[PDB]
Amino acid sequence: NLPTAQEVQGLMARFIELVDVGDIEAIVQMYADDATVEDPFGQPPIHGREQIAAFYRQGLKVRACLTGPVRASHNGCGAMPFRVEMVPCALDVILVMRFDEHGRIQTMQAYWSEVNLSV
Amino acid sequence: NLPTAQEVQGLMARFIELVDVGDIEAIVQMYADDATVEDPFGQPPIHGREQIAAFYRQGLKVRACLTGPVRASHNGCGAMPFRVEMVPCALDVILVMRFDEHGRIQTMQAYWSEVNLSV
Repeated sequence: NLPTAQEVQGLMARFIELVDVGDIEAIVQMYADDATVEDPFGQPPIHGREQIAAFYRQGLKVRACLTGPVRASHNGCGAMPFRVEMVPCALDVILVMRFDEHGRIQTMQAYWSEVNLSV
Repeated sequence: NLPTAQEVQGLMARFIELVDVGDIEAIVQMYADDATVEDPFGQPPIHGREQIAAFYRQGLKVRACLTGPVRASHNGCGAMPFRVEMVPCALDVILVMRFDEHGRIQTMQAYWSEVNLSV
């Protein structure tokens, strides 16, 4: 059901793993069929697995890793810091995710902008 | 006015500084007079400087520091990872803040729970 704190840490860390290897399909499957995503938060929310899949396929020679432990709540929520290394540029990002009673991402917000870009 | 990305990084980092030295008053002043706070996110939102002041005075022998750079958006939003060290326990936390046109925290959400506790 709704992921407990420990379960959030697990799903979210796994997410970074998926993004890291670039397994698009596995990514999309982690999301609820109608999940929404704002990455970067504020411009603009995409909806559903088809658009999410297009988004990730669009983004993924890319590597990502946790730069801190996953922070989790008890109401199916979580946040985590991580970094993606593309091109020789690097991007620090923090994601906030809300899971549903099925353990799948309902919403995800990515926080970052040029100020978190390096190279 | 509304803090630009760079300005968010500055205000938020400063916030950690304030929490670190324990300057309660300075903390409260960073918040808007009617700001709300959920720390930990989900149990339950407090409102206004009087309650916020009581909250911080309640929480603050305490030290805190950034464990990663501040992630900022362009719509007055931001998130940052940090750690607080009390008792010999440690707590990893991620905060998300929204600032107003006056550069003061309108809302703040703290993400963490026992799973982020150490000692």
